[PDB]
Amino acid sequence: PNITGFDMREFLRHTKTPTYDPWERHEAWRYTGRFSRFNRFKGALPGFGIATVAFTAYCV
Amino acid sequence: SNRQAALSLYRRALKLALDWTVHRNLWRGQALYIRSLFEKNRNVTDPRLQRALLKETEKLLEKWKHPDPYCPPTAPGGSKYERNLPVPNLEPPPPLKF
Amino acid sequence: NVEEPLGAAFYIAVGGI
Amino acid sequence: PKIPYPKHVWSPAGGWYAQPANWKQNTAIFGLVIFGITAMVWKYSAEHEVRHKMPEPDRFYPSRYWVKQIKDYERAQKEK
Amino acid sequence: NPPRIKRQFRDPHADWWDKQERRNFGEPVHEDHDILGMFSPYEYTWITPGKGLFQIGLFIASFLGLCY
Amino acid sequence: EGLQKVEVYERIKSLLAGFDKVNDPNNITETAHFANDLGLDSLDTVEVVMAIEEEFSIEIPDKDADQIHSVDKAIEYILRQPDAH
Amino acid sequence: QYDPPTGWLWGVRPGEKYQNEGWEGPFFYGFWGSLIVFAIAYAYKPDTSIQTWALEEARRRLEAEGILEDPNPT
Amino acid sequence: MYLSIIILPLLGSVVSGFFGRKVGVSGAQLITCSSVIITTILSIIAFFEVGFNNIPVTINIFRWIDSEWFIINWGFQYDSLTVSMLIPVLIISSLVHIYSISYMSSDPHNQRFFSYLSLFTFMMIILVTANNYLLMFVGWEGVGVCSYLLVSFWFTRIAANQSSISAFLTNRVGDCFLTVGMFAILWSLGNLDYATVFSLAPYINSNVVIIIGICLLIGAMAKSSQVGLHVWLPMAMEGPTPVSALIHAATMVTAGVYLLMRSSPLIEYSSTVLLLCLWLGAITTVFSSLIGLFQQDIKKVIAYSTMSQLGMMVLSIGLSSYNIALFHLVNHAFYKALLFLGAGSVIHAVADNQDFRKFGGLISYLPLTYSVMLIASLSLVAFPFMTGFYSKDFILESAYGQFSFSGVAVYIIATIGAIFTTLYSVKVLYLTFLSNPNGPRTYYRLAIDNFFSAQAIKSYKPAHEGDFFLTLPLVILALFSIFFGFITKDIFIGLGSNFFVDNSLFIHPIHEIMIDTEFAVPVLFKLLPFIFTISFSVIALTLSELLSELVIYFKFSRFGYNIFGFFNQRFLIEFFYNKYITNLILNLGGQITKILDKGSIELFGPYGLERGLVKLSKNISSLSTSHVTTYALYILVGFILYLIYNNLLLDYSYLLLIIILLLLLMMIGE
Amino acid sequence: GLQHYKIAMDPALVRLGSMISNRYKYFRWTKRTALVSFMYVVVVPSTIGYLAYKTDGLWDLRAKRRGDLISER
Ligand SMILES: *P(=O)(O)OCC(C)(C)[C@H](O)C(=O)NCCC(=O)NCCSC(=O)CCCCCCCCCCCCC
Repeated sequence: PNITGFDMREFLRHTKTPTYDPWERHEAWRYTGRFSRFNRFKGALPGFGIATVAFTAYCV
Repeated sequence: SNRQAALSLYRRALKLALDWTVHRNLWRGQALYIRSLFEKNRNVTDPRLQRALLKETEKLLEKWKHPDPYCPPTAPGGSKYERNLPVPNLEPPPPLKF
Repeated sequence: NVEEPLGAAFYIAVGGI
Repeated sequence: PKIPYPKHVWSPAGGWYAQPANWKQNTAIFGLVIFGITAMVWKYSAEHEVRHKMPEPDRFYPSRYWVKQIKDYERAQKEK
Repeated sequence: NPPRIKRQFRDPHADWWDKQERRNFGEPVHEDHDILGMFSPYEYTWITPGKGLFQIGLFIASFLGLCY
Repeated sequence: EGLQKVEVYERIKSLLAGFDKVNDPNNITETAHFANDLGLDSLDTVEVVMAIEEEFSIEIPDKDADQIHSVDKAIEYILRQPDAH
Repeated sequence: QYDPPTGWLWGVRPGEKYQNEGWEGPFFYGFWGSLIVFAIAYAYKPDTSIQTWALEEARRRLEAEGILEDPNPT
Repeated sequence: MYLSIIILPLLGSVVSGFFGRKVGVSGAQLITCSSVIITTILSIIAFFEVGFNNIPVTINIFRWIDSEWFIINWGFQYDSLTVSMLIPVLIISSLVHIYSISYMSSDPHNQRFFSYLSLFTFMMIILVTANNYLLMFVGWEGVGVCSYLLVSFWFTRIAANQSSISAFLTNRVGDCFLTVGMFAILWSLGNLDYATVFSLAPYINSNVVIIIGICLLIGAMAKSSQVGLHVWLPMAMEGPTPVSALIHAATMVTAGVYLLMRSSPLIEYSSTVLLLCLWLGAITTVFSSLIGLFQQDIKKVIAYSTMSQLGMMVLSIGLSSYNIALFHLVNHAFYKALLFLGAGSVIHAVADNQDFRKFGGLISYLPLTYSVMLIASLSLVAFPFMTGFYSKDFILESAYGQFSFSGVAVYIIATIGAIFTTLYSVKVLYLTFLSNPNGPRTYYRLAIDNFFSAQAIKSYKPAHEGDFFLTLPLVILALFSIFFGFITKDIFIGLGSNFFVDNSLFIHPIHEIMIDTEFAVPVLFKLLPFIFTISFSVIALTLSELLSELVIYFKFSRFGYNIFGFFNQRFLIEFFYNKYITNLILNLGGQITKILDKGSIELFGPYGLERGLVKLSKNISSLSTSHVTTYALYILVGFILYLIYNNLLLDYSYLLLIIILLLLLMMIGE
Repeated sequence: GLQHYKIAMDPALVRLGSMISNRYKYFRWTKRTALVSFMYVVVVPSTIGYLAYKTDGLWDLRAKRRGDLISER
């Protein structure tokens, strides 16, 4: 292919979180409780939870 | 020669990948493939193919060049570059009759 | 600390109007 | 921070971070001018506002108190 | 006449007498200096204009295909 | 109001402290040469620069990316440019 | 904060004042003075434009038709 | 009163700009904002008086041009359309004026700034309140100069300079066609007062309707950025965000839309212009929605959303449904303003960064900012029962209600554009808010964790929200973006509404589609955009933060690489503009001023005559050797030739030719 | 005759102005250059003039109603 070893499939295969890496400790803070997947979506719809409670009260 | 420029390719190689992949945890493992790729050509010494190796990689950087790479705002190509520029000459004009 | 005078231009425009 | 700039450059809009110590009374002085000629405009506007359909007396109508084209009409209509 | 090149391609971080222009103090100048500087129409460089007509035509053909 | 000496020294310290490829976190000082003092090589140095500018929100040109080879020069280089956030 | 406004109008420094070159008296009292006075006279200058004369005739011209009911019947 | 809402915004601006030295930064703000607020309050009164009670009001101050049949007045007419136009203009201008108080407390020149936005406000009232087309052109060019003056507000930005040129020059390209069209109106009718063009329009020649209608169609493209005359708008966003909110989101770019609505009594008598109003509207609807998807700037993405909603506005004009156009018009303005204003507080939170590649999180950091932008986006994507729902969605049913080939054809085009509308709508929401952080530590490093020993006082700056002046407009627009659509649905849309009964928007019964919009359309098509909106969003939610792999796989494929680059770079249109339009102009000028002017024109002229006449006379001087025998021979030769000429009865042409031949062998050297 | 402010006169800029000023002296007639002079001085104005002549008096919008033609010739 090329004089330098460069495979598209192998280049794209390594597109994932690596098991070992010298950089989690500098990048660990992002994947914590402050920015966890559950906490990020905790307020995706801010007033949706409160509104439904009032909505059911209006129906009854 | 053949050393200062070699690092420059790696300087932009992982930087170019990050500007294509916004989620940089994908980019995080992306650099290791880039890193190990550099490590394979460790003790290459003869400039005859070493110069040609740098020419070949520069071709694929252009082949993968981003439509618009990231730049910080206070930088050439940034948003805030040369925004509020002070006057180059702070001293008052001299006495002239105009 | 310094103060800006109304200035002759203000009176000319207002006076003209 | 604050960008350095020349102190000799006279601007009509003020300069770099311009504010006089008397920014209030001068603002008041100018504010009277805007009001003064606004009603001056309002007078001429109230005098030349021409219409063709008259409003019902019941309906809310802020211009019934200053404009001429209907104030005379309203008192003319108040004759029977 | 020096090579006719926009100053868009000159290094922004290089030492320049006039950084805002990316020009050295006594640097020689093209006879098109007036329209080869930084305040000139930006020269986009994504692709060769020969390919550009082909790529846009595919979208046009797609528009015609959907209309049919 | 701007970036200070203590502002940059400790803030940059938390960056390379996460390295698993340095000799030890206790070997970094004000004048820690990237190669002689703590364990880094010719290719890791630019990888650090990629980190520095990313977390300093600036650019490091290739011309000035080569004189930078020690943490001491990092302190003086950044304080030179007030473009730092 | 907000800096006090400064600048040297006409380039005259705070220590000194503006010095006349002699054009000012002719330009403000003569050139600008005459035009302003001329402006006063024009508001009194009688209207002698072809529009004004033709309005009146055309106003009479339509009055011998349905349009433009005449104030005074003949 | 009605002439006052024209004067006040002018008065604030001159004091702000010409006496801003003598009122200071805070005085310039207080004067101009109050002037806008006062003008705002009277504008809503006129809406309650002009429209609800159906009284249009006329003001004729004095004449502007008076030449034979041509009597253009500085005259103003309020009717149902202009009071509706003046609501979004005046509500948003005030809010942007307040929004800028917080925005630009650090910018030095802050009182030249507040005058331009109040000078913009003045000329937008002039545009919509005119009696006639020519006075409209004052507000037309006036907002164009106000936009240049604001795009290049940071005039040390070269980028702002080129952007300002593009905005100024592109709008002139449309203003040529608008001016030529008004020449056609003056030629074929003898005037251009609105009462005179529209009363007579149902009787003028068909072909003059197209030629006039076409010209104003090109003029609409430049202001309301369309498929060809748009290059000026996306990079008009080089100005401060307050500018983009008032001017480049809600007011200035609907000037062309307003012209098409205002001229409806005229343009309604030729289906041709309406046909191009339709197709061009969908083509620009899909051309823009695609571009924004691939944009790494929040300002430039939301700029491209402005063109897409603008595109659907023109589509309804071609639908011969101007009441929907006005309804969608105002409704788009309110929430779209908030979308830029919401982005503006985002830019202030970070160190004025604009790239999505370094945006993320900020959910806890900007709770209010996220809440409003979601509210605005939902109305933007036409989420059911919102301000944008009635206005944006009705279009498609109106497009489909006209049971013709073109109407159904653009329904697909509009829907696929609406599909991509969802995609960037969540892309802004996801990357900035609903995703992992992608910036540096300083954007998110709170004070809860110590992380600092001697720098606890400073260095935190963890992207907090703005102050009262920055958040108050957000809340005010937030209410409108929720409820304002439903409240006024009968006011504009209704079914048999008699709001427009002073012939302000003329509609012809021959192409009525209002009844078919509600009845004949199948139920599936009515709710179809709702199906696509809720569906196509979750794929984006699935493709990011759930998989985040398919998008990367699609990027790096050779087929997928170019489709990203092609759409990112704006369909290469500016490439085709700079190289083959403006660089061509810059080289024709180069050919003329080098080859011709300082060239052949001089050589076949002064310099050439100079050079040759000098040589010709040196040669005749060469015969003057001052030797008497040579001179006698010259005398005898002339004596001979005069005898030859005379008694031979030579034709005079030989003598002329002999002289030319001698003069031009004397020209030859040696 | 008066003196002005002090300016960093750039010889490259100074000499570029000299050539633009004096370019008129070096023009020559070539196969290319006569074609450029011929297109822009002769052909192009002849094209406009031909069209102006061929469409003169042809149209008039003044008060042409429905059912009548713009053209007059
Ligand atoms: P230290 O490590 O500084 O010492 C460096 C030395 C002196 C050893 C030089 O590296 C050297 O002399 N080595 C031999 C010659 C050389 O330069 N080798 C380095 C590798 S060149 C190579 O392998 C070519 C490809 C490099 C990788 C390019 C990647 C580009 C981006 C790919 C992705 C694009 C889409 C995201």
